[PDB]
Amino acid sequence: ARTVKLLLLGAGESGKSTIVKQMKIIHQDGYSLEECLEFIAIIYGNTLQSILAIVRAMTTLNIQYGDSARQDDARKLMHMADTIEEGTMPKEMSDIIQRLWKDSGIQACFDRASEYQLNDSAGYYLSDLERLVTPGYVPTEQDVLRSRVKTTGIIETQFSFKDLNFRMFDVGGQRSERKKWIHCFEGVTCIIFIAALSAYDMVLVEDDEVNRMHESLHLFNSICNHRYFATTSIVLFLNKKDVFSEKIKKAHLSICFPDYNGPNTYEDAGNYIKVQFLELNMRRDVKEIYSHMTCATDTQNVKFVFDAVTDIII
Ligand SMILES: Nc1nc2c(ncn2[C@@H]2O[C@H](COP(=O)(O)OP(=O)(O)O)[C@@H](O)[C@H]2O)c(=O)[nH]1
Ligand SMILES: [Mg+2]
Repeated sequence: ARTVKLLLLGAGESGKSTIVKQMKIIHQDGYSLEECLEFIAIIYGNTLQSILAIVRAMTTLNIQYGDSARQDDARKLMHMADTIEEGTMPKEMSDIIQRLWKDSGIQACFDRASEYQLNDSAGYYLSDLERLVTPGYVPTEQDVLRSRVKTTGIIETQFSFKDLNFRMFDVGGQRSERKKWIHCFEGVTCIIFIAALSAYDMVLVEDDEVNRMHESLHLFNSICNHRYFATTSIVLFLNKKDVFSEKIKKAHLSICFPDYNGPNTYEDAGNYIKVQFLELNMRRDVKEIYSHMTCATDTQNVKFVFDAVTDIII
């Protein structure tokens, strides 16, 4: 059969690894019991880092607890975080986290997550902590999809679909991904560029002067117009449409694009962002780039979108 080398490109946290997990669920055979048990430590670490970030932001943003009794809980939490074996979640810690999560001050801070770059799965895990710490708990595929682990190795995802043999690789532009650049850009059949729609109101951890969507736009410009990819199929995934639909109700898109004069609705603000990316294609009138609004954690959405990508490839 024909071999298809497909690259998933995009800024950190855009959704590359999530699409890779979806390929395993959709085109391979999901996760076995033992593979799900693997994710418990990762999920606990993810959960602890999420609450610690919200707690530190209480100080940074100067928000006070709805209940002063929480201040001691926060202190004990920080202390335990330095004491527990990494990846564990003892009863005392989970009890403290649940009390903090319920606090109105903590919730006011959670609502201001954009201001401190909180990972998107924070609310997912934290609002369902009791299920995660029940003796007998086995991560569901959605739990696994929502997780984030630091993978230093090169992971090739191979699967057959529509009589094509896919060899898929997820690659970032950050320096730690350099070993992948030695060969990842050779003989690429298709590039799926992923950009988080919800990145529009966020700045970088280091450069508070640099907007994340602008960084993604900058990378797309570099890739899209590179001579290596003049005839490569390129598809744009405007990811995190679910987070975006909520964000759009509170932060105006003009925060990112001063020229934006629209009503800030999911559809119009979404199309405006799509245009900002697609207009960068200087090969546009010659080489067309399709785009899809995606929710990488939604298996049905990813299944449909990847099917369209495959028909494009064919
Ligand atoms: N709500 C929501 N979360 C998402 C979506 N796509 C990815 N995530 C989560 O966002 C985080 C960053 O995604 P990840 O795939 O690790 O990004 P990467 O650095 O590009 O590989 C993970 O915790 C994902 O579960 C999405 O469409 N919606
Ligand atoms: Mg990743």
